[PDB]
Amino acid sequence: MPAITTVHESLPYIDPEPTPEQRAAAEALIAEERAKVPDDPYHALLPPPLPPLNESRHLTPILQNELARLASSPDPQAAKMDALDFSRYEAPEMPSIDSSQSLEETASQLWETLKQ
Amino acid sequence: IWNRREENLNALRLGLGYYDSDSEDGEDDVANIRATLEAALDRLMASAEKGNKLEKKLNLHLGGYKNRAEMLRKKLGEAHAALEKARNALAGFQVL
Amino acid sequence: ETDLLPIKTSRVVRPRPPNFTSIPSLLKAFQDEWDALVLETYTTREQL
Amino acid sequence: ETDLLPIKTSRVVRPRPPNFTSIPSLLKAFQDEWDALVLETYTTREQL
Amino acid sequence: ETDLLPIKTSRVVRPRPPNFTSIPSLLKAFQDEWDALVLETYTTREQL
Repeated sequence: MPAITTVHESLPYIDPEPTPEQRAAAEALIAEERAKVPDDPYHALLPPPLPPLNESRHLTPILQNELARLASSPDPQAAKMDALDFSRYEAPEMPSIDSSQSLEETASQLWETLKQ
Repeated sequence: IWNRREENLNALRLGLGYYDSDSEDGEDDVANIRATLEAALDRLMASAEKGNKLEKKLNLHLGGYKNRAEMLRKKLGEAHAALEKARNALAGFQVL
Repeated sequence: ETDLLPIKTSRVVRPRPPNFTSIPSLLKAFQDEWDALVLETYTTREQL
Repeated sequence: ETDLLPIKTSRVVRPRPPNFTSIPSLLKAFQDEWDALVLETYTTREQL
Repeated sequence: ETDLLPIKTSRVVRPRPPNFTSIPSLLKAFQDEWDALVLETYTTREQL
C-alpha cells in the first residue's frame, strides 16, 4: 500500500494542464532542487532492501548455486541447464565385436547392449 | 536357494532362458546373448514404429485442443498482468 | 490448528499431452520447468 | 500383553538403505525445493 | 480404516550426499535411479 503523506495543491480535473514548456521548466526546477538537496539513502520513504542469498532463509544452497550459475552466464534468460543422457534412451545398435576382442569383454558388451 | 542363484549368477543372466547350468562355454552364451539382443532390437523397433504411429495420430487429433489451451493460457497471463496494473492504478487514483 | 479449514472436494486432473507420455520426455520437461523457474526467480529479484 | 502389538518383517523385496538415491526421497526433496522456491518467489512478489 | 494403524514417530533424517547439491547432478541421479528401476522391473518380468 502507499505510504506517501505529502499534499500538493493540485486539482488536475479543475486546473489547466501544464504546457510542455511549463512541464520542462518544472522538471528543470525539480532537477535544480535535487542538485541542491542531496539524496538520502536512509530515507523512510524507500522500502527495506532485499536480503541476499545467504540472508534469505527460503533460499537453499542448491538454489543459491543455481542462481550464481545463472548470473555468471552472459545471457541468464538464454542460459540452459545441461541435458540428461538422451543416448541411453536411444536405439541400441548391434555391437561390432572384433576377432581380437576377449570372450569376457564381448559377453559384457552384449550384456550391456541387452540391458539397454 | 533362489537368492543364492540370483547372487552367484547375474540377474540378467538368470532372466535369460538360454543361460543353463551346464553351459559353461563362453561362445554358446555369447551366441545366445547375441540372438536375444537381435530379438529385443527387432521387438523394440516394432514397438517404436507402433508408438510413433499412435503418437502421430494423437497429435493430429489433439493439436487444435493444445493450441486452444496455449492461447487461453497466454490470454490468462495477459489478463493477470493487466489486473495487477489496474489494481496499482486504482490504489494510486484513490490516494491522489 | 484451529483457524485453517481444509476443503473437501474433487481433484482436478490435468490433460496429459501426447508429447509428454514418456519418462525421458517427462524428465526433460521437468528440467526445463526447473530452469524456467530459476530464471523467473532471478528476473523477479532483478526487477525488484 | 494386549495393547502392544509386535511388528513383523517380510523379505519379498531387497533391503534398500535410506540413502539420497531413493526415488521417493528424491521426489520429497524436489517437492521441498519447489516449496522453498515458491515461498521465496512469493516473498519477492509481495515485495515487488 | 481399522486394521491399518499409523505409527507416530520422529522423521528419519536422510543424509544428503554432497553430490546432490545441484540441479543437474540431482537430475542425473534421479534419471539413473529411474533407469535402474525400469531395468529391474523388466528383468523381474523376464525372470517371471
